[PDB]
Formats: sequence, C-alpha cells, structure tokens
Amino acid sequence: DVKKGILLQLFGGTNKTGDINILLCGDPSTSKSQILQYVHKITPRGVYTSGKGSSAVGLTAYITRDVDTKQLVLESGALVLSDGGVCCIDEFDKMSDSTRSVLHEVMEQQTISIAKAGIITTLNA
Amino acid sequence: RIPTVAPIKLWLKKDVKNVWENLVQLDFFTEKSAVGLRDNATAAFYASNYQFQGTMIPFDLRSYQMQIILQELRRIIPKSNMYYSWTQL
DNA sequence: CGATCGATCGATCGATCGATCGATCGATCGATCGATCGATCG
DNA sequence: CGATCGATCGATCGATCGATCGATCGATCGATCGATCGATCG
Ligand SMILES: Nc1ncnc2c1ncn2[C@@H]1O[C@H](COP(=O)(O)OP(=O)(O)O)[C@@H](O)[C@H]1O
Repeated sequence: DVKKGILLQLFGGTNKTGDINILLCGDPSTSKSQILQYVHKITPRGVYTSGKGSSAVGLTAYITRDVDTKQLVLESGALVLSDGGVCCIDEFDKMSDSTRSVLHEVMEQQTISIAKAGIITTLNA
Repeated sequence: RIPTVAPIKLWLKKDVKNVWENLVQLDFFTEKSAVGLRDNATAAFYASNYQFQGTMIPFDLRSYQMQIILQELRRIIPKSNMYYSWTQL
C-alpha cells in the first residue's frame, strides 16, 4: 500500500482548465526516510527539506524590490524551485508553527501571498 | 430561524412541572444515585428509616441521570418530528 | 567625476520570559448504610 | 413477660477541592536589515 500511493503520487491527478500529498506516520525505524530519498532522486528537480533545516522564507521565495531599477524580484525558494515536482519534508511534525502556518494556502490554493512594507504580491508554488 | 414579518410558545416554568413529573415516573429519568427496589426486607427497613437528601431539596434542583442517551433518541425519534433536528448536538 | 564609512529611523524576525492550563498528591466532608439502644405498649 | 419504633453513633462510598508541577500559547525587547543621503578621499 505504501508503494502504490507514493507511486500514485508520482503519477498525480489531472489539472484542468491535481497534486497529491502524503504523510507517513510510523515508528522511527521503518523505511520512512529511504523512500523520500528515492523520490527526490527519481523526480525532476525535487527538493529535500527538513524541519529545522528550513525557515518561513525557506519554502517561501524572498521577494524584495531592486535598489536601482525598483522592480520586484524574487530569490527563489524550496516550494518555488519544485513547482510541478515533489518536495520531500522530513520531521514534518517538528516544523515551526510559523513555518507550518503558511502551508495551508500553499497546499490548497498553490499560492503564497505576501504583504509587507512596499510589497504586495502573490506567487505560484 | 423563522423570519420576522414587517408590520412557538415557550411554556411557563410552572406548567413544565407536570411534564417533569410525568417523565420522572415513566423512568426516562432517574435520581442521581437511586438504588431503586431494594433486595430484602432488612434493606427496605434501613432505606425507609433514612431520609434521602434528593427527596428534601426543591423540585427545581433535584439531580437526575438519563436512561435513553441522545444517540438512542436519534435512532428512535422519527425524522418527521419538528424537534428531530436537535437530536444532534 | 567616482569610491568608501556614518548616522538615523522604519520595518522585519526571533528568542526569552511570562501568562495560561491540564494533570496528580493530599484531604474531607456530603450522603448513605448498618449496628446500637433507649423508649413505648400488647 | 416481650414485641415495635424512633433516635444516635461508627463506618464507608464518593464527589469535591487545594497545593504543586511541568507543559503550551503568546507578548514583546533585542538583534539585524535597508534606504537615501552626507563627509572624506582619490
Ligand atoms: N520494511 C523494510 N524494508 C527494508 N528495510 C527496512 C524495513 N524496515 C526497516 N528497514 C531498515 O531499517 C532502517 C531504518 O532507517 P530509515 O527508515 O532510513 O530511518 P528511521 O530509522 O527513522 O525509520 C533502514 O536502514 C532500513 O534498511
């Protein structure tokens, strides 16, 4: 059953004018890490992430404004690099609450809206 | 939930007493720790000698427990009943 | 005409102390059950 | 002579509460960044 669903994760749904997400809960000795290592090494441009190894601006691209051309620029992010791919998150429980909070919009609407001083825009992830 | 019109009874607390008395007798309710029918004559003697607090405290403050749990009510109560929608919490 | 430190004040993050809360150990009286017994009359 | 009853005391179930502790959510003081410009220098 683990094999089928994770395979079904790679097949994916069908976007129309689609992504499938999976959580592995189990005792800390059973094959959890090995499958995720395989997935990002078998999918194009996957990103390997962990709880304390990332931040709120780790998955979210750091949007800033240019100092000379004054345009809006983005410096990439984990959830932006893997657009259309699969992102592997280890220790998903130990994710910080702030970092965990921004998942809701990403997982359901596939967007990251940011409202800060001088910048008001939304991304696609 | 019934909209007001531009220009159901809440029965009085005294009238509800008869309804409460009816339900207490039909064993839908029961007193908090009601032993009920004693087993032997000596137990009945000691029970009739004693005066329980539940029989002394006012009619409005006697503690009761329920025999038909709300889930059983939702099983039994017809859905055509007006109050059926409240068989859920 | 261009390159390098400086001071300021808004904006953002975060880490640290603290406010808030579920749990257990110790206690106890409210409610009750039965035994004791002194009192009453056939 | 004994048979009936109303009161009292000891004991126990249980429903409850206070003192104490570590754990969860949050306010907020401190660190850093940034943006334009200015003073010294070539
Ligand atoms: N069903 C299994 N099939 C193959 N290997 C397994 C299985 N269950 C446990 N293992 C072994 O146990 C080890 C567990 O490591 P891993 O799953 O990577 O991290 P964790 O110890 O946190 O689960 C792996 O090296 C793996 O070889």
